[PDB]
Amino acid sequence: SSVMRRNEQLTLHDERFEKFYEQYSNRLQEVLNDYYKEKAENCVKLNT
Amino acid sequence: EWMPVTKLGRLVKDMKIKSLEEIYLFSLPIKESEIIDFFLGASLKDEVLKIMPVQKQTRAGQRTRFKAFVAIGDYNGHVGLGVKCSKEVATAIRGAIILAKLSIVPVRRGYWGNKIGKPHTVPCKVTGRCGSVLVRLIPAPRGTGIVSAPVPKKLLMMAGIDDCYTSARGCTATLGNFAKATFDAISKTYSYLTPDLWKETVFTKSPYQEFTDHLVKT
Amino acid sequence: AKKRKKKSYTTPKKNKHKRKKVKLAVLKYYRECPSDECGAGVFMASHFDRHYCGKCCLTYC
Amino acid sequence: EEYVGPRLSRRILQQARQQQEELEAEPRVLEVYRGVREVLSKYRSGKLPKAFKIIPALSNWEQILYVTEPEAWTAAAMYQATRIFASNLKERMAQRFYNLVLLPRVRDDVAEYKRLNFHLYMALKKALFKPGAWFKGILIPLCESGTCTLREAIIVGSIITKCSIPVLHSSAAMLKIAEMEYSGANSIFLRLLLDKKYALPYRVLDALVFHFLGFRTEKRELPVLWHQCLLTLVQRYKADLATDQKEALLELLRLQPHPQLSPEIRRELQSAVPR
RNA sequence: AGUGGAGCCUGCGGCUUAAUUUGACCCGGCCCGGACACGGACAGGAUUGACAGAUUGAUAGCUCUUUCUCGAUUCCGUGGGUGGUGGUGCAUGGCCGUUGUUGGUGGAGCGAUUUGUCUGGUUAAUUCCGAUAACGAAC
Ligand SMILES: [Zn+2]
Repeated sequence: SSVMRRNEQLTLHDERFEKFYEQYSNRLQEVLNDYYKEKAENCVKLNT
Repeated sequence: EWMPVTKLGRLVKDMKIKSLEEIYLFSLPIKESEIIDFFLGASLKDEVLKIMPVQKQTRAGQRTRFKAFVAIGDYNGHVGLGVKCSKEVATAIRGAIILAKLSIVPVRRGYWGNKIGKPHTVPCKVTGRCGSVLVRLIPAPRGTGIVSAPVPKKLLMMAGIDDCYTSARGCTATLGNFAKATFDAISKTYSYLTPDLWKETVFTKSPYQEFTDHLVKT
Repeated sequence: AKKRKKKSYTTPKKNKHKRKKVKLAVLKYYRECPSDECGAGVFMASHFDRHYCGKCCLTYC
Repeated sequence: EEYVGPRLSRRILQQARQQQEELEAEPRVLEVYRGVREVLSKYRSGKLPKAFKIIPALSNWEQILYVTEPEAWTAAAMYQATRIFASNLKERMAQRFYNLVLLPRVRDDVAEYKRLNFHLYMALKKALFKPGAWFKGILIPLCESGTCTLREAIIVGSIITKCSIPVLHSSAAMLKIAEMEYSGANSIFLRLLLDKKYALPYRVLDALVFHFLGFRTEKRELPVLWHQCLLTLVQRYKADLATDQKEALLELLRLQPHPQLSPEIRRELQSAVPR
């Protein structure tokens, strides 16, 4: 904190500083099988 | 740091030789500039007359060097004139300053009419000659100033001459000849014999013979 | 130096696509996602056949 | 010739030994993440595998990320990863990603190519889509490092000038800049934050005045960037300077003058209305 | 022994070509392209992200159905005596480590210039032996 200060005429906001300096499964298997399906689907070699 | 080589320099480095005039009395060569730095010092002003760049013919072609004409002079006393050609302008200027300092001659100053006060003008009309350039100095009254061309104007003001009428003949446009001619005239100021200098000379012992015992130790 | 003329050559770039604006879409909410983090708050969007998530993209039938 | 040589004599001795001897005789997710690791090493465009897009939803995301080898990624892949991590909240996680992956790449290639790539420029803009993780993650760490150069300063500050910043976040960044020890690149960021011309919290103004007044007794010669930062401060915020601070700034100008910029600052300070 | 003659290959000119990149090129197509000021819209959402299916030469959530979430991190026009992740020229400074050519001094000439840097022998050589108004040096 410094010495000389705002003197007069109002404060609109107080400002929040104590958050800056004071700072310092099934779904994955489904995504896996979707990935394997798409990786097999770039060339299928079977469909007629 | 100055370490003298000549005997005259070794005497000047000590307090054996008191004035420059003693060295002028026995007509001895001054072969170190540090003697002139010792005796005159801060009195010595130096004025660059001219720098001309020149082209030396080399086996590689032509390459540039510089030629500096420098007049050095203690006012109310002494001057010298030096010319040096060298590779850069700064080294040419300091070389010409040294080579002008090694040529310092005294000038005799006299009176125009009545002998009241200090001498101000040349004692008698003198003449200096260099390669078709002829420069004549004529005594002038007090307050008349140096009436001359700018290059001898500088050299005569540096000599401590206050006032002089001048006359120049020949190719005065070549500057080294013109400067050397006016330097010759102001040397012939003391080479001239007047009735003031008619008493028989007494011969005082030379510094080489006066201080032989001091030069034994070196 | 020598200055250039700065040719004009107007080419209209005003026709650029913007996605459609749906106004006051909070009418139609009142399926809930039973997820690990986005439960009880997020509404679970409907196709013609199947409802898809808008935060975690889970797969159903 | 008097000596045989190495190789021929080696063959001769082996031959003689042989002749003497013969006369004497008579889990599974690891493979997926490794595969998409080779994919991201050569990515140019197009859609990413869905295994890459569910990384911020994972619990052990860091181990997956070291498997994906972010230091070997390409610029388009890093831009899309920045977009993915900015899309899925968790400001601490985004801050740690910017600390670990993004800013090391930017510091590495600005020092190498002397200019920033297009994709990484849009990557810092997309990282600025979440500003709190940016300020605590890249800007304040870059300023706290002390090794930030001028070109990094100009690039990142230009990214700051392009975007509209929240006033509270901008003010906190300005205060953390102001209390920090001086570096030559620091005044560039401070100036580009003052160019935003937001309403300024007064404690930040006091810190700025104290910082510039802490430059009062310094014998170090200052660059023109410091003078221009001070000129911006005076030009935009002369209305809320106290007379004590005003005279202190004039004293600072008297002690640390510039032939060109200092009279202009004196003109702006002498023509200022308060409140 | 060849090459230069012959078939093939390669380079450089030349010729064709949309391009035949150069002492990266061609044909199409999507995307967006600054701050600041002014005028609009935004909390009666600004905008991001988005699974499926249809598209055009492309698995374009950078478009349509699905508009679901994301809570300002704003985007739409009007703007230039405006420009900055620009280009270029000038000026000056930071990081390791040390304390055959021509000068200097002397001799010659007003000077440009000269002598040094040379009769003879010798060497690749102002090298060397040595003669000498020159003597001593650095690269
Ligand atoms: Zn979804």
